Amino acid sequence: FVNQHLCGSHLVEALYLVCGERGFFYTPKT
Amino acid sequence: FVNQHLCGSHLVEALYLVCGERGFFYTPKT
Amino acid sequence: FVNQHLCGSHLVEALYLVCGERGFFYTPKT
Amino acid sequence: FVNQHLCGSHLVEALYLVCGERGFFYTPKT
Amino acid sequence: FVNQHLCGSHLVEALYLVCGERGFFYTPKT
Amino acid sequence: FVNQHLCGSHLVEALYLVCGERGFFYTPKT
Amino acid sequence: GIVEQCCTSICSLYQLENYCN
Amino acid sequence: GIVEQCCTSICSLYQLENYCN
Amino acid sequence: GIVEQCCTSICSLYQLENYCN
Amino acid sequence: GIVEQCCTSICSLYQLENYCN
Amino acid sequence: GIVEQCCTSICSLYQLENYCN
Amino acid sequence: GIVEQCCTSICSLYQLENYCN
Ligand SMILES: Cc1cccc(O)c1
Ligand SMILES: Cc1cccc(O)c1
Ligand SMILES: Cc1cccc(O)c1
Ligand SMILES: Cc1cccc(O)c1
Ligand SMILES: Cc1cccc(O)c1
Ligand SMILES: Cc1cccc(O)c1
Ligand SMILES: [Cl-]
Ligand code: NA
Ligand code: NA
Ligand code: NA
Ligand SMILES: [Zn+2]
Repeated sequence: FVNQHLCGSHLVEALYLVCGERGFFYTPKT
Repeated sequence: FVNQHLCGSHLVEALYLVCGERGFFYTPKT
Repeated sequence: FVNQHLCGSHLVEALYLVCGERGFFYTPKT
Repeated sequence: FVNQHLCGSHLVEALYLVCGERGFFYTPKT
Repeated sequence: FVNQHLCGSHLVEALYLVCGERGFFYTPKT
Repeated sequence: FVNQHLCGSHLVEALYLVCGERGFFYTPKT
Repeated sequence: GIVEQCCTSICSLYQLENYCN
Repeated sequence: GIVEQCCTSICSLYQLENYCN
Repeated sequence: GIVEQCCTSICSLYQLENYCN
Repeated sequence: GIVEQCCTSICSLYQLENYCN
Repeated sequence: GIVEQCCTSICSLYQLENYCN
Repeated sequence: GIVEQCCTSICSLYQLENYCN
């Protein structure tokens, strides 16, 4: 696997991709 | 078939735009 | 609804999303 | 079915790239 | 039908994220 | 055709779009 | 859920933001 | 146009809908 | 239109730019 | 290939990176 | 949160999976 | 490579096609 900066749409894409059937939470405010 | 998985990719990108700072939980099985 | 900056692909995505069956025009030159 | 709506998302992103500065009208019912 | 072509659009965007700096060859007929 | 800067996802999108059935190679390291 | 509702028919912006946090 | 309104500045839903057909 | 032409078969770049302004 | 494998069933990240260079 | 970890800094696979459900 | 040609600088259609297979 590669390590890189992931922001915005690519960060949500990454979450959707990695988490799979688990789903994810994207809470950018923190 | 993958169109449901493809559909989910568009869903989370749309939620990224619509929800903005308040974020979202993506739960494919819920 | 949230208010945010929308540029490039996200601006076209937003237009496609908001305008729906109406469609839209994206004229960036102005 | 949503694949036609999903197809339109790719259409306007492609038009964004191909058309560039000259822009485009997206008319789903035309 | 275009869903296979639509699927390929998601494939190369996913490969862009997953592969990172090592890049990738996209060969639809291979 | 228009000439513009193409980086990241838009560069891969452009390659996928232009190259078609040929496919492409995206080797960003060089 | 969102997959059942929005991958069968088109979900508008108003329907999608019901899934925001 | 839409760039100065919605990209450089921030647009509301009403402002974005000015660019629908 | 573009949906009828390009969501039935693959539209190349040359076919897509006919819809540019 | 990747189209045959990953457009019939969902390809995970672990399956997709086998196609990296 | 995820922004400071994965966007401003660089996250590993393990770090990104902290934001799965 | 493609980054210095097409991202940092501007490529033509002919230049982009240098990276097709
Ligand atoms: C700024 C804005 C308006 C409408 C919808 C959005 O997702 C974002
Ligand atoms: C720069 C460039 C070349 C070819 C197609 C495009 O959409 C953009
Ligand atoms: C940084 C990172 C982790 C996991 C997958 C990716 O594509 C990128
Ligand atoms: C934004 C979006 C994508 C896919 C299906 C939908 O109903 C809505
Ligand atoms: C670029 C693109 C996306 C979807 C269908 C097409 O014919 C072309
Ligand atoms: C990332 C991705 C997109 C489409 C199909 C797949 O199997 C995987
Ligand atoms: Cl799709
Ligand atoms: Na790996
Ligand atoms: Na709202
Ligand atoms: Na042209
Ligand atoms: Zn898609």
